[PDB]
Amino acid sequence: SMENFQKVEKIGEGTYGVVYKARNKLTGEVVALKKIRLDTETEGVPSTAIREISLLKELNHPNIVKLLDVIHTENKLYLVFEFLHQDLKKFMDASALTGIPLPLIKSYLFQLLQGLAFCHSHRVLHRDLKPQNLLINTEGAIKLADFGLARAFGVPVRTYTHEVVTLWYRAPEILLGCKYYSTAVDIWSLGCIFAEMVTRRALFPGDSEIDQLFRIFRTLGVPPLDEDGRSLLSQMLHYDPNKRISAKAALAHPFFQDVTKPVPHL
Amino acid sequence: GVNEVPDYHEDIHTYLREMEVKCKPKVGYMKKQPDITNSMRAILVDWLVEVGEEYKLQNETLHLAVNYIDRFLSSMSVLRGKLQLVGTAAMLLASKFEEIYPPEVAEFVYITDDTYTKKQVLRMEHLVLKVLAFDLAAPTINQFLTQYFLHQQPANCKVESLAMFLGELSLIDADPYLKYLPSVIAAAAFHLALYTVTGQSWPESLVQKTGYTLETLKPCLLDLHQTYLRAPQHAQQSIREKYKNSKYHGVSLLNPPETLN
Ligand SMILES: O=C1Cc2ccc(Br)cc2N1
Ligand SMILES: O=C1Cc2ccc(Br)cc2N1
Ligand SMILES: O=C1Cc2ccc(Br)cc2N1
Ligand SMILES: O=C1Cc2ccc(Br)cc2N1
Ligand SMILES: O=C1Cc2ccc(Br)cc2N1
Ligand SMILES: O=C1Cc2ccc(Br)cc2N1
Repeated sequence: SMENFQKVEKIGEGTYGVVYKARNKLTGEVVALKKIRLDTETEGVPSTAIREISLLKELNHPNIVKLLDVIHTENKLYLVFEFLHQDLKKFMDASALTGIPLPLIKSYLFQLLQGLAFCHSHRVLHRDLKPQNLLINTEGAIKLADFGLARAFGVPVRTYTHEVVTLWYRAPEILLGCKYYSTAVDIWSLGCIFAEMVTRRALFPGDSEIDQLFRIFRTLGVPPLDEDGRSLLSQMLHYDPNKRISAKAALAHPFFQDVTKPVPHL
Repeated sequence: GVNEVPDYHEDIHTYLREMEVKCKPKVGYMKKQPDITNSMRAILVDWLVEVGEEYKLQNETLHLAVNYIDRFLSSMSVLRGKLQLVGTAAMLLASKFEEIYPPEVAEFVYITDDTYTKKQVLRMEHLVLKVLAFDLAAPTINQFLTQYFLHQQPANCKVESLAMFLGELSLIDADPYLKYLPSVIAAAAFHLALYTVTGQSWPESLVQKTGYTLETLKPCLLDLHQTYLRAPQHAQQSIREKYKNSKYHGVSLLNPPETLN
């Protein structure tokens, strides 16, 4: 099954399982393997995996991580993904002193929005956007990854899982436990991330649900950003979900009228 | 508001329209199954309804499982003794996909009255995933209705119920409803429900979205009207029982209209 793959090193973990970097011996392609243990006498295939696999099959876009293959043993599920050099968080950390040039920020944000509008256009909430789940290569691409908390939504939306999105990146409609939530939640996350690429520190690093709320309140009710930058950010971070800019709309925004595609300092 | 995804409702409609064409079972797969029949399927679907009701599952879940079953039986010969195992695994999968709090496996074993072991259910789950190649995000009748109901004025909660009811009745009967797309079945149901309650018919606003007229939707409405007409006589009665409750406003008790156009 897996005779063709050579383990190279471990690159992360989770209840998901263990994530390895690996090499195809025949093609030389470098991949990431997610190993998902199956509970063959208790629970079977985890609902996380069923959603991640089925949703990633449908989504083929240059800015969504590519699921290459699924290897079905009787005891293990291996998800073969394209390898990307690293995540945005490590890039931000490495950039803490030097900063991230504004062309890169724009490019990265432009791509994230393209990726996410494709999600939204296809009935899919991601629900876990944060720098750790966004991957970059050496050539200037960034992609949405970790669809483990994603969900196929209907129109109009119904009540979905409350326990979604890492705290820092969670929209106010979720913090307050509003009966309904929608695409707006993912935009909020990208909002937080935009701010974060500029300052290289999280916008709303709450210690708890109340701390989070207060941080959002005092801030809404980033120095180096131009007027257009600041405009888009505030529309991405609108309190009202109905008023919050959409991914599709944000792609038009003037901020992007001059967007290029730089390679990063790796 | 954003709950109705204004910037995406259309893109999503188009995408669903295409997916339904690809996530569609074989028409008369049942003629190529030597060991099982339309009647056995009807028993199976009707039981899934009752399961859904017992466990307070979403209707969306029920619709998904039915899609999973028909696609599965489109590829794999199944003996009679194993039909219920396919259905149980399907409902489990659909529950993992769709529900916030799915029932545990042990509950899926329980409802089969210990006909099958937990191992059989879990092994069938895996088989089903393989045969479907993990394509679980099927568009359902329900996913169309939920959209169609936005083009109401006002919203009537009797029409909604009655539309859901009719859509579900179609799940029972491979003959004829396999030959119709979920989007087409959904429209037929919307109209029938409106007429029955309001006297109003298939909205114009929904003609422009879909490209479906009472013209294109005639065959299905005919069949549906028949099914609605004969529902109290039908061997399977879980859906009628389901919609007698206050939850669904009691629309299965309503009298069908004698005629249309
Ligand atoms: O044969 C098929 C039918 C089908 C449905 C969905 C997706 Br994604 C791929 C495929 N291929
Ligand atoms: O065996 C399988 C089923 C399956 C699902 C998804 C992807 Br990507 C690859 C494969 N191969
Ligand atoms: O979604 C995921 C999780 C993950 C982590 C790292 C790399 Br490279 C790829 C992927 N794919
Ligand atoms: O085997 C049987 C007998 C029976 C009783 C009730 C319901 Br609902 C379904 C079935 N199927
Ligand atoms: O014992 C039962 C009850 C029941 C419900 C549904 C199906 Br399919 C088969 C059976 N057998
Ligand atoms: O969503 C669908 C499409 C479809 C085709 C056939 C039958 Br029976 C039921 C259903 N429900």
